[PDB]
Amino acid sequence: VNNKKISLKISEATILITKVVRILELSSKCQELITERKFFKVLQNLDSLEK
Amino acid sequence: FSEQVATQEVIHSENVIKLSKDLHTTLLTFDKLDDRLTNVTQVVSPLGD
Repeated sequence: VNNKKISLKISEATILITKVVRILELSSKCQELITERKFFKVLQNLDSLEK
Repeated sequence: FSEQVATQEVIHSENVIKLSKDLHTTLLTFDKLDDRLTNVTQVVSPLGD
């Protein structure tokens, strides 16, 4: 239970990291989809995101 | 923290301590074991005899 404790913070930490990663990517796609009636950084930042 | 190190303290300290005490008492048990075995086969000389 000290290894369930350390294991719990371990996999909690790693899943927190990957959750932060996908949060960043979907956050960037939200930054893409937010831009309406601009059409200029659309292909720039959006095509940067899809890269 | 010292819940986990309390498992190190009680579990490691008591495990090592009563490991030596219980295993040494088990060595006294093995002394009684070879005692009764020696008296056993020594009484079992009349079997072959």
